[PDB]
Formats: sequence, structure tokens, C-alpha cells
Amino acid sequence: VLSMEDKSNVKAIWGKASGHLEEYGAEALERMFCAYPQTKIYFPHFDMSHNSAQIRAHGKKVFSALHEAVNHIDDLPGALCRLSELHAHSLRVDPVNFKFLAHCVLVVFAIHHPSALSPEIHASLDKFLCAVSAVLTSKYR
Amino acid sequence: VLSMEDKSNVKAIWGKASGHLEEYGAEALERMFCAYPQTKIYFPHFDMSHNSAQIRAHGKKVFSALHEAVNHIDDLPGALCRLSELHAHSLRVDPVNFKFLAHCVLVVFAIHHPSALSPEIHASLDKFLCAVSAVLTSKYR
Amino acid sequence: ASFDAHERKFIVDLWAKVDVAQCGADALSRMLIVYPWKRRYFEHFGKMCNAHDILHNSKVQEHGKKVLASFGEAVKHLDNIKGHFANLSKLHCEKFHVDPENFKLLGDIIIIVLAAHHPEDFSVECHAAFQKLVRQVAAALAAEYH
Amino acid sequence: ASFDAHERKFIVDLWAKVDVAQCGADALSRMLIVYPWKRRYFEHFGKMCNAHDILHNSKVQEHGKKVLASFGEAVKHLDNIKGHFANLSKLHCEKFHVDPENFKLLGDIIIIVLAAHHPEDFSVECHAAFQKLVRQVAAALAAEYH
Ligand code: HEM
Ligand code: HEM
Ligand code: HEM
Ligand code: HEM
Repeated sequence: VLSMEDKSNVKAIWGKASGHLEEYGAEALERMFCAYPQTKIYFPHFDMSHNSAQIRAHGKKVFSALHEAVNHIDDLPGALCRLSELHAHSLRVDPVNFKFLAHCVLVVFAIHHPSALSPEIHASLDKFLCAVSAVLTSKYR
Repeated sequence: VLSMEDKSNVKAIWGKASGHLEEYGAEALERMFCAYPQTKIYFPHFDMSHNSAQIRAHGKKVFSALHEAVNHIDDLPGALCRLSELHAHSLRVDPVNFKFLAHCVLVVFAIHHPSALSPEIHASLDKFLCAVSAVLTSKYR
Repeated sequence: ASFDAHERKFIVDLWAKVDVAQCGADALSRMLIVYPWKRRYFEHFGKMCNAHDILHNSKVQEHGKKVLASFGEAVKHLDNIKGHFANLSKLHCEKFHVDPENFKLLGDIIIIVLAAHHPEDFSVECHAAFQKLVRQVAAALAAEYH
Repeated sequence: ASFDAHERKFIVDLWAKVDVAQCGADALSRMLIVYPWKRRYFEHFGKMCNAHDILHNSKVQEHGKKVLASFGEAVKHLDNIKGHFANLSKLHCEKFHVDPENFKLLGDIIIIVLAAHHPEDFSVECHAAFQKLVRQVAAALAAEYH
């Protein structure tokens, strides 16, 4: 349901973020906490200051996970298996929260790579982030 | 993502509707048109009277399609391929409308088989109808 | 929109027939079974690992009675659903942190419980009347979200 | 909720910098590209088979200018967003039959277009201010839905 062109599109915009997984990930999280503060209930133990050690470390783990997803874009379910267990079964993250984070990831690419996030590219990246979210909410039980 | 037990559950509640695909399908459609009248814009050419020939014939095609889905519950995408083309690409049905129809299908089983649509069974049937809707909205382009 | 006389009649005449304790227990149990992330909002009620645990939780059964009694206060304030629900809206937002998309999921479970208990009264037209009510109540509970 | 002085400042100071014709054309084109079912609501604008056709539709480009000019009238009525948008809400519901879940999809595209045109002004705090605005405007356009 990601086409071949969608896949080539995602791989190319993702290449821009290489070298920047911590920085882009930290920013995607700060934007999620600030624009959608109801998401902060999931992170009680976190220093929420700008560039806190914790938010940077978490930004990096999130984006590294998304980077692996791009490298296994033909088998998202198997590349994201453990994380689906974690989010859906152990944390019971309400599914609406994956749309916020996905949106904040788009905003980070628009700020840093505005010419590279063209309308067709935006459409691909958005399809990839929906596909990632659907795997992470697939194990509620 | 439908478990083995979900699949056995769906097959058993579906067995009740056998012999009744036209009648249950006609009713699911009349409830969708009455409770969610914004769905009627898709059916301009239809007599909307109760038990109109057209609504019965359409109720039957819909439920027959859902019956085939139950019989190929391990490969929904291939069992529903043509219908996804039709809904998403040719009709451009707004995706929210699949949630209404899914809900009205649950109400029809609750009215006719209240003891058979127990809480665990309801949970299975609901997972099957989401899975069916996700295939039918997977081809927007 | 306003309820017309035919809609009001369907709503008032059905609700008089509803066992609110039983229906309420049933609707709350089904939402925690059908949408399992909702269990996070009630993790103070105990045991909610599986459906068997939920159906045998006395706290779930009692809370379900109070949610449906409160929803059934809409039926006496059809004119004023939003205003009547404003404080509960505030408590859900501020105290319980519930995401407002969830209110429409419970509205749909309540329609399924009513259909299964009163299948002869829940005609096509009656269901249309109730669906409008449940959509107004979910919107009133979402309204003080700021 | 009310806008505070810091939120109002972010909104007013950014909007003064926005090219509404260009941004508006861009946001409308992106929604028809990213969410293709929305093309059904505009099937009177012509050619909308693919992204190339959408970016070269003069009717899409002009309509996008008028949608963003109208959204930008929110910025002069921060106090009164719901009241100001009520007629448009009615026209969307009655005349154009648009499903109200779509309003929040366009709000998010507008945030992406603003971010890409004004990346230095669209700080974390500014984006939080705009996100509240776009959520109030989507709710005001959904309000006369009955
Ligand atoms: C693209 C979407 C997401 C990805 C790829 C993702 C990825 C991850 C990863 C890699 C971890 C760390 C797992 C580990 O260390 O073993 C994690 C933890 C976590 N995620 Fe997510 N996540 C996503 C969305 C979300 C959302 C939307 C929420 C809540 C709003 C959330 C809440 C959490 C929490 C609370 C933890 C545990 C944090 C901690 O223990 O410090 N995640 N996630
Ligand atoms: C479970 C969900 C659905 C199933 C299984 C389904 C199945 C079908 C089938 C089998 C057909 C006939 C195709 C043919 O004759 O070749 C059809 C046609 C159609 N469906 Fe659906 N459908 C579903 C949901 C919906 C929804 C939600 C809408 C709109 C609210 C919709 C609107 C239509 C329309 C307008 C047609 C063409 C009707 C006609 O030409 O007379 N369907 N669908
Ligand atoms: C028709 C929709 C709803 C109504 C009428 C309703 C009504 C109520 C009422 C009357 C209370 C008791 C509040 C008090 O004693 O002060 C309550 C508490 C609560 N509700 Fe709801 N509610 C609804 C939907 C939901 C949903 C969808 C959720 C979560 C998914 C939710 C979560 C809660 C929680 C967590 C509490 C506090 C639990 C406790 O400690 O008793 N409610 N609600
Ligand atoms: C910020 C959100 C929105 C605003 C401020 C807005 C504003 C407007 C305005 C000002 C008009 C012109 C109405 C007139 O001339 O009388 C209009 C027309 C229209 N809008 Fe929207 N709109 C928004 C969202 C949407 C969405 C999300 C859709 C569909 C997905 C939509 C579909 C339409 C349609 C079909 C028309 C009529 C098209 C035509 O013939 O010009 N709008 N809208």
C-alpha cells in the first residue's frame, strides 16, 4: 500500500535527517509536548525543559527506530514488533497520540528541509508515518 | 492481528446470518441511511423507501461480500481487492463512512442475536469490521 | 439540532423501559473489552487484564451504573444537553485526562446495549433518534476541553 | 480557551508576515494531494487525477487563496472564532456536504505550509499558539453541523 515511488520518496527525504537523528528527534518531541500537552501524562519522570538530557535521549531512540523502519519498509510489522507490544500492551498508549507525533515529525522536516518536502514527498512521508502508527497500535489486548 | 480465537469467534457469529444475508444487509443499510443521513449523497439514484428493491439488492451484495471476507479471513487484501479499487479510487468514498456502516452492522447482529453477540464476540466482530474497512480505504490515490 | 416531537417521543418512551444498572454495567464492561487502551484511565479499579477480570470487577460494574444514570439525565434536559454536561466535561478534561475521541466510542457501545435489550423498540427510526442523542452527549462532554 | 497575550502576540506577529495567496494555494493543493478522497468535494473544479493536474488547476489555486484569506479573518476575531465562522459552518454542512473530520486535516496542512515558509518564526512556542488557533477554527466550522 506504499507504492514503489512512495518508498523511493521516503528513502530520499529520510536521507536528509541522517546525521541529525537526535536533534530532529528531540525537536519532534518538544513540539509534541508543547502543542499537544495532554501527551505529557505518558512521561511523568521526564525533565521537560528545552534540550533536557532525557528528551534528547528519547528523541534519538524514537528517530533511530523510525530510521530502521525506513530500512525495512517492506516488512514494517516485523521491524516494529517489540515496540508494538510495548506501546499497545504495556503502556496502553491511547491511539490518537500517534497522530500527534506523526504530525510533529512532518513539521520538523518542513522546517529543516522545506524545498525537499514537496507535495508528492509530503504525501509519501505521511503514508509511511500512518503505516508505522498502524503497526504500533495493532497489539491492543 | 486477528488472533486464532478472534477468527473462530467471527466465523461462529457469522454463521447466524447465513440464510439472512439480504434481510440483514437491507437493515444494516436502512439504519445507515436513517441514523447517518449524510451517507445518502453516495446513493442519488436509489429509492430510499423501506424495503425498496434497490436497497435490498444492495444489502445483499454488501453482506455477500462480507461473507466471502469471513471465508478468506487470512487474506482480506486479496479477497477485497476489486472493492478497494471501487470504493477508494472510483467512488472516492470519504473514509469516515466505513465506521458508520460497521457500527450499523453490529447493531443488526445485536437486535437479531443478542445472546450470541457477547462481549468477547462483539470484540472479535468489531476487529474484523475494522480490518475490512482498512482494506477498502487502502487504495486512495 | 433541537429534538422534534417524534424524536423526543422515541427517546422518552424507550428510556422509561431501560434497566440502567444492568445496561450501565454492560456498556462499561464492553468498552473496556472492545477498546483495551481505555483500561489505562481506570487503572485504579484493579484487575483489568482480560474480559473475565473485567466482567467480575465490582468497581467496573458499579461505575457503569453511575455513568448510565448520568447519561440518562440527558433525557430530562433534551433542550440543554451542553449546559447540563459542562462540569462533567471539565472533570473529564482536568481530573481524568480522558481523550475526547473516546466519548463517541462509548456512545456507540450504549446503542449496541440498548439494541440487544430492547430489540422490538429499537426500530430504524428510534435508533436514529438515539444516535442523535448520543452524539449530542459526546459533544457536550468534549466541550470544556481547552 | 481564551488566547493569552503571548499566544496572541505569536499569532498576530507571524500572520503579518504570511503571503496568503501563495500559502493558500499551497495548502489547498497539498490537501488534495495528501488526502485524495477530498477531491470528491471539488469535482466541479475539473482535472484532479494526479498531483501534476492539481498543481496546474487555476481553480484550485484561486480557491486556496480564498480559504486562507478567510482563515486569516480568525486572527482579527480571536475572541469570537465560533461566532464569526457560523455561516461558513452552515454552508459547509448544507451546501457542500463536507464531513467535519476533514477540517482538522486542513488545519494540519496549514501548519506544515507555515512551518516551511517561516521556519525561523515558527518556534516551538509559536507552533503551539498556531495549533490552538487551527483547532479552534476547525471546531467553529464543525459547529453548525446538525
Ligand atoms: C513513531 C511513533 C513512535 C515511535 C517510533 C516510538 C518509539 C519508541 C521507542 C524506540 C521507545 C523506547 C523503547 C525502548 O527503549 O525499549 C519508546 C518508548 C516510549 N514511548 Fe514511544 N514511540 C512512538 C510514539 C509514541 C507516542 C505517540 C507516545 C505517547 C504520546 C509514546 C510514548 C512512549 C513512552 C511513554 C515510552 C517509554 C518512555 C520511557 O520509558 O522513558 N511513544 N517509544
Ligand atoms: C463493509 C463495507 C462495505 C462493503 C463490503 C461494500 C461492498 C460493496 C459492494 C459489494 C458493492 C457493489 C459492487 C459491485 O456491484 O460491483 C458496493 C457498491 C457501492 N458501495 Fe459499498 N461497501 C461497503 C461500504 C460502503 C460505504 C460505507 C459506502 C458509502 C457510505 C459505500 C458506497 C457504495 C456505493 C455508492 C456503491 C455503488 C452503489 C451502486 O452503484 O448502486 N459502500 N459496495
Ligand atoms: C456518556 C459518556 C460518559 C459519561 C456520561 C460519563 C460520566 C461519568 C460520571 C458521571 C463519572 C463520575 C464522576 C464523579 O463521580 O464525579 C465519571 C467518571 C469517570 N469517567 Fe466518565 N463518563 C463518560 C465517558 C467516559 C469515557 C469514554 C471515559 C474513558 C474512556 C471515562 C472515564 C472516566 C473516569 C476515569 C472517571 C473517574 C473514574 C472513577 O474514579 O470513578 N468516562 N464519568
Ligand atoms: C480552514 C478550513 C476551511 C475554511 C476557512 C474554508 C473556507 C471556505 C470558504 C471561504 C469557501 C468559499 C465559500 C463561499 O464562497 O461562499 C469555501 C468553499 C468550499 N469549501 Fe471550504 N474551508 C475550509 C475547509 C474545507 C475543507 C476541509 C473542505 C473539503 C475537504 C472544504 C470544501 C469546500 C467546498 C467544496 C467549497 C465550495 C467550493 C467552491 O465551489 O468554491 N473546505 N470554504
